[PDB]
Amino acid sequence: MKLIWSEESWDDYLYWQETDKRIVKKINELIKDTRRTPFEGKGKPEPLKHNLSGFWSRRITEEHRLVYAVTDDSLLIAACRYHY
Amino acid sequence: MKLIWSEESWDDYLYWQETDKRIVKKINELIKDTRRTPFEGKGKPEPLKHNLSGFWSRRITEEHRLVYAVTDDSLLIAACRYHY
Amino acid sequence: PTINQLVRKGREKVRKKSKVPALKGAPFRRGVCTVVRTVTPKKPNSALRKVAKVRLTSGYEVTAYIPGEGHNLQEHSVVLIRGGRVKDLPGVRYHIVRGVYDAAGVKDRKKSRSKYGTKKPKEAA
Amino acid sequence: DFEEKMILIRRTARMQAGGRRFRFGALVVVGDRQGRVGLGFGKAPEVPLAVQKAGYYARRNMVEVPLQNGTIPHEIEVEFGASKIVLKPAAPGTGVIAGAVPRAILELAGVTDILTKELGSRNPINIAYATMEALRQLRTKADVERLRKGE
Amino acid sequence: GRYIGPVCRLCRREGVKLYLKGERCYSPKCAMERRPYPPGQHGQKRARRPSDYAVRLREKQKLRRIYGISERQFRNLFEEASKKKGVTGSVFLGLLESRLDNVVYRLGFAVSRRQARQLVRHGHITVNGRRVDLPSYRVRPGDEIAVAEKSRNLELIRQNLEAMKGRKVGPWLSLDVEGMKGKFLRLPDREDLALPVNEQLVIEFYSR
RNA sequence: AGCGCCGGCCAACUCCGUGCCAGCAGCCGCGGUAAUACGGAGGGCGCGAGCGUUACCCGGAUUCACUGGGCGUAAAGGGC
RNA sequence: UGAAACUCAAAGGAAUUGACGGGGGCCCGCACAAGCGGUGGAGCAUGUGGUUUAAUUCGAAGCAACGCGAAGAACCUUAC
RNA sequence: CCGAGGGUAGGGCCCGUGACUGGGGCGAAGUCGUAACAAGGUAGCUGUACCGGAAGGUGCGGCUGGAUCACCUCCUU
RNA sequence: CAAGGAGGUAAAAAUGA
Ligand code: SF4
Ligand SMILES: [Mg+2]
Ligand SMILES: [Mg+2]
Ligand SMILES: [Mg+2]
Ligand SMILES: [Mg+2]
Ligand SMILES: [Mg+2]
Ligand SMILES: [Mg+2]
Ligand SMILES: [Mg+2]
Ligand SMILES: [Mg+2]
Ligand SMILES: [Mg+2]
Ligand SMILES: [Mg+2]
Ligand SMILES: [Mg+2]
Ligand SMILES: [Mg+2]
Ligand SMILES: [Mg+2]
Ligand SMILES: [Mg+2]
Ligand SMILES: [Mg+2]
Ligand SMILES: [Mg+2]
Ligand SMILES: [Mg+2]
Ligand SMILES: [Mg+2]
Ligand SMILES: [Mg+2]
Ligand SMILES: [Mg+2]
Ligand SMILES: [Mg+2]
Ligand SMILES: [Mg+2]
Ligand SMILES: [Mg+2]
Ligand SMILES: [Mg+2]
Ligand SMILES: [Mg+2]
Ligand SMILES: [Mg+2]
Ligand SMILES: [Mg+2]
Ligand SMILES: [Mg+2]
Repeated sequence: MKLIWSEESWDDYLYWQETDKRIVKKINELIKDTRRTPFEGKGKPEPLKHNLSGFWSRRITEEHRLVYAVTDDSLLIAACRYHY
Repeated sequence: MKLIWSEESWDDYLYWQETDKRIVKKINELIKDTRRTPFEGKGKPEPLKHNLSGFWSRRITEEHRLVYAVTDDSLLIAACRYHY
Repeated sequence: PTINQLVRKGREKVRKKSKVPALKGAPFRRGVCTVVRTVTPKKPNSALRKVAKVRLTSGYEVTAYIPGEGHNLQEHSVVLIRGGRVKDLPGVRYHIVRGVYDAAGVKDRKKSRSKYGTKKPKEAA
Repeated sequence: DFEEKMILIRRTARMQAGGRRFRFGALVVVGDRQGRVGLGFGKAPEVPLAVQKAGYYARRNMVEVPLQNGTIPHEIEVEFGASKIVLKPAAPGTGVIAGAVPRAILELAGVTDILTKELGSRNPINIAYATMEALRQLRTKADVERLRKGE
Repeated sequence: GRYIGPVCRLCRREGVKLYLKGERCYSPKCAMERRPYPPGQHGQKRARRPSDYAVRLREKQKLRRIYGISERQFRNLFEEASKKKGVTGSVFLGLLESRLDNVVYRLGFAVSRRQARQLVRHGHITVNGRRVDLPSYRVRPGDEIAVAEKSRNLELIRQNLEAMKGRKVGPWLSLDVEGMKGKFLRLPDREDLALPVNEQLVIEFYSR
């Protein structure tokens, strides 16, 4: 499975490094579990509705969310900061 | 465009993250120059042959380089460390 | 009701039903594992709980929880089924006792190690 | 002079636009361990005020307890709403066999040994009122013939 | 066996002196004059009000550790006293006081009940002429508890007897300091001994 | 000399590590940066040649009510 | 007539305090209606979003963020 | 003669299993609509019948577990 | 002077992150 970073995603991933590193380790933990079972596992994976429709979200913290999308061979990340 | 990591790609990008500080952000400004000027710029931009069918490389330390290929609005990363 | 009505029909007694049919009225029962995996919990909880499908002696093939941190269980592991439900996982009505046939005890535990089957460590004491 | 024991202190809630606006209620029981027990229910916005208000109400609301050597003269059972209480006299040397609320009421009244049982609803407020009206209904052999005299 | 280990911690936890060592107890080094607070890291934190269960547990544990007895022999004496004619608590203390090691402590052959238990176990104590090396022997009225004729010339036994020379024993006991003997006259009533335990709370403790 | 426990029921509290992970769990539930509830340690409580767990019976359960329950609206008056 | 497996830690009754109603009774405010002058269209100023950039420092986000922190960014300020 | 048992044929009850199929419950903030709770914007619920992707809609009768809380149409100053 | 029983009802407007 390929990893695709958006620029909104990549700037926030590099914002999490330099500031709060336990969050980049949680993000790495969620991506590692998403890599085996994409709709099952850690961080409460639920399907999104009304605007993210077609995306999934894993909660990194109690505020921040990991919004992703998945195909047969790829894993694009929409965000890794804020509450949508 | 966007960042695309392979499977060895990010895991060993995660190896440098768990191992050393200057490596990963030096890696990241190479990513930053590579998104603006895809074929020229910092740390040894070169297309190579016979191994690589249309793929490019860049320097971190002369032991480890940065192999990548660029398409329409995409940035695939093939490797994060040393040659072969 | 009236007294005549209790002479006629009488009273019904409670009819208790077992929460553990696979043990078949036994405290423990030996079984061989067949699928060892991680499942995820129910309503307000999140983890990767380790369970194992065990086909055991009474012809039943049930799922049981692996308690503790880390285990040595695979598809051909002999285990003893203890008994006891897991609230957050569906269908898991049993537990695996550690420190038995192929289910070794948890390593590096020192507080409550009669449970989880760990021996007594002796660091000059 | 009077030993006062608190038993139930709860936090209630009152809704208005903005959130909950709380108030605490305190049920206390007072006694002298020599035949006199009283119980009060005071509610104030905070507990020290609540227990002070409850103690003030508890010494107003008091009762006769006709103790006989260690216990009640006869067994009594009174229903207060859905809450019901059993009192049974016991021989000397058994102890106060009661729950949380009739234990605090009966030992502050002076009872040495008694047999009780809480039936129906076991809400501490109405069980306490039930024990108090049960302690109020206890009669001795003196009162029995003084009423059956006819005069 | 019985409780072996630190003993000041037991009295410090119950908050009352239980006199479980002997001369160190009436000493100023008693540690309940020094530190009258429960043991542990949280000893000088402020006492949260105990429950009704804590009250009954504390007084039962207190009475049990005064006599230094295990909890099945304690509870077996308890239902021995309950399935028994008379007042359950007063009977209970009468059966507890009828233990041989307790009669040896009370007669002043020992400084402590634990020393008394050792002296009985080691056969230095004789009951009615014969040896009884069992600290749970229920002594019945009229029995003469003495010291063995092999153990009469013992440095510890005599020093405690010369320390008991002049002090009075209880009304249910007799003592002949010169003869190294004593008699269990009667069962102690509850006015005779005034230990700091409310007998009623331990009755209603075991009444679950 | 060991075993269980130290959020409440239920006697017994602090620090560190972890961080909706690893895990606990009988119920309510705890864990997404100070967690007395996870893991360890110190300290404490309960028992002690034992201490816990599982399976089953009775109890609490006046939740089959003879002692000792109910049926307008909570389950319950039969359509007459 | 009339179950069971399985599942849930509740499902419920009356009553209280609120909130809400395309429920009602009474009553206010440039709230509507009556009336004047505007914005949205043009050019320019200033702030914001977006995009670009080595860097376009950061914050404010319906009313109640958007010439708002700036009641003074040529190097100073200034954190990029 | 009876007779253990064996063989043949026909029934009754119970159990395991079966391509497929029907509803149930759980993991569930997937998709579609707005049925009910406020006269929930057509008062609601019900028995029955028909129809409709779906809640549901409608016919007949019933119930209050709803409504005379304003002008105005039929009878009183 | 004072009330009760009767009867004609809002519209077209859905959703929740
Ligand atoms: S009285 Fe004796 S046992 Fe109690 S604390 Fe003092 S020395 Fe220790
Ligand atoms: Mg959780
Ligand atoms: Mg009744
Ligand atoms: Mg406690
Ligand atoms: Mg534990
Ligand atoms: Mg911490
Ligand atoms: Mg616990
Ligand atoms: Mg033994
Ligand atoms: Mg069990
Ligand atoms: Mg019964
Ligand atoms: Mg009956
Ligand atoms: Mg009932
Ligand atoms: Mg109903
Ligand atoms: Mg009903
Ligand atoms: Mg009828
Ligand atoms: Mg019929
Ligand atoms: Mg049928
Ligand atoms: Mg106008
Ligand atoms: Mg304009
Ligand atoms: Mg300015
Ligand atoms: Mg035959
Ligand atoms: Mg509707
Ligand atoms: Mg209509
Ligand atoms: Mg409607
Ligand atoms: Mg119909
Ligand atoms: Mg139609
Ligand atoms: Mg109709
Ligand atoms: Mg009808
Ligand atoms: Mg519409």
